[PDB]
Amino acid sequence: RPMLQARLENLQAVGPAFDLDYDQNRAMLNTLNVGPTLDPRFQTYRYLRTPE
Amino acid sequence: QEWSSTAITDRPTVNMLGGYYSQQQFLRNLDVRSNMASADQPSVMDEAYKEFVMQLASWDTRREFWLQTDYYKQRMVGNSKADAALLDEMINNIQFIPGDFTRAVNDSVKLIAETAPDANNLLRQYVAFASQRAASHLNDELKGAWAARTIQMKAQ
Amino acid sequence: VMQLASWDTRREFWLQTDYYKQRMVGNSKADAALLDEMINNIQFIPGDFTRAVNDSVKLIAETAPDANNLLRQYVAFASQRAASHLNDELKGAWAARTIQMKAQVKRQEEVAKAIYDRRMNSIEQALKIAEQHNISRSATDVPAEELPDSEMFLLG
Amino acid sequence: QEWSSTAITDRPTVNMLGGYYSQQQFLRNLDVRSNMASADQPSVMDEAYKEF
Repeated sequence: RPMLQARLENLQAVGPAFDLDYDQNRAMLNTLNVGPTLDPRFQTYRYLRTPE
Repeated sequence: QEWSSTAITDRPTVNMLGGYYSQQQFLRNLDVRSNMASADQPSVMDEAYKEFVMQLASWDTRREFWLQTDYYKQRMVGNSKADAALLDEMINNIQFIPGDFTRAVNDSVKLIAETAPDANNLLRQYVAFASQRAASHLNDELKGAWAARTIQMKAQ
Repeated sequence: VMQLASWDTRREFWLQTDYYKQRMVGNSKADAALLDEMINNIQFIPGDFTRAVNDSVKLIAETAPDANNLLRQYVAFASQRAASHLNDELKGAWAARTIQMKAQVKRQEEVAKAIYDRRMNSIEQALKIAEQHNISRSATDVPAEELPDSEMFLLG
Repeated sequence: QEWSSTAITDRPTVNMLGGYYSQQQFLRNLDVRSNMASADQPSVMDEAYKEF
C-alpha cells in the first residue's frame, strides 16, 4: 500500500512523459509561430545587357 | 518612328534576393525532415527567375504596365474603341524571346516606342515593374507555404 | 564566360579604355554611334565539347598592337568582374549560413532549457512526496540512476 | 459577326488552392509510410492544373 500510493501520487504530480522529439517540435513551432518576415522590392533578376 | 531597345536578363544572385532566400531555405530544410520531396530540386534562384520570366512575357503584365505608364495616357483620344486598339498595339509592341541553353543564348525582351529616350526609359520601367510583381507573388507564395507548415506542425 | 559574353561588360570596358576616349568627337550622337560600333568589334564564339572546340574571343581594332593590348586588357577586366561577383555571392551564402546556424543553436538551447526545467520540477515533486511518505532509505531499488521520471521517487 | 477572345492559363499556386492543399499533403504523408509512392511524384498544384 505505501509504495503503490506513492507511485500513484508521483505519477499524478509529474504528468505525461515527453521524449526529445516532442521538445524539438515545440521549439520549431515557436519559431514558426513567430511568423515570416516579408520584405518587398527585392530584385528577382540580374542584368546581362542594360537597356540603352 | 518605332525606335527599339533590347534587354537581356538572367538568374539573380544570393546577395540581391534579401531575406527571402533565408526564409525559403528554412522552409526547404523543414521539408527535408518531413515529407521528403527535395530530390535535388532547383535552387531558390531558379524558382525566382522562373517566376520573373513568367511575369515578363504575360499579356496581363504588359497590359497593366501600359495602363499606368504615363506615356499611353497622353495618347488617349477619349474614344473607347481607339484607346483599346492603341492599347492592343502597344501591348504587341513589347516582345519576349526565350533563350536556349544549348546555344548559350539568354532570355531577351524587346520594346518598341516612338522616341529614342522612351525606348530606354519605358523598357527600364517595365523590367522593374515585372520584377516587383514577381517579388510580390513570391512573397504571397512564401506566406501561404509558411501558414500550411505551421498548421501541419500544430497538428503533429 | 557569362561575363565575357555580356553586352554590359563590353560597354563598360570600352568606356573605361583609352582607345575610345581619344576617338571621342564631342557630339553625343556620334559618341554613342562609335561606342555601339565598337561593341560589336568584340565577338564571343561559344565552344562545343562534342567537337573538341573551346570558347574563343575575337577583338577588332585599328592597329595591331592595339588589337593585342585591348584584347588582353578586356580579358583581364572580364576576369576581375567575374571574381568580384563570385566573392559577393560567397559573402551572401556565408551570411545565410551563419544566420541559419545561429537559429539552430538558439533552438537547441531552448530545448535543453525546457528539458532542464522539466527535470527540476520532477525533482521538486519527488522530494515533496518522499518527505510526505517518510521514505528516508537511500537504497530502495536495484536499478541505478537514469530511472524514468515517472517512478523517480524511489530514492532516499 | 464572329468576334473572338482568348485566354491563357497556367498552374495555380499554394495560396489560391485554399485548404485542399493541406488535406492532400496530409494524405500523401500518410501514403509514404505505407504503399511506397514515388519520391518525385507530381505536386498537388500540378495535379489540380491537370484536372482543370
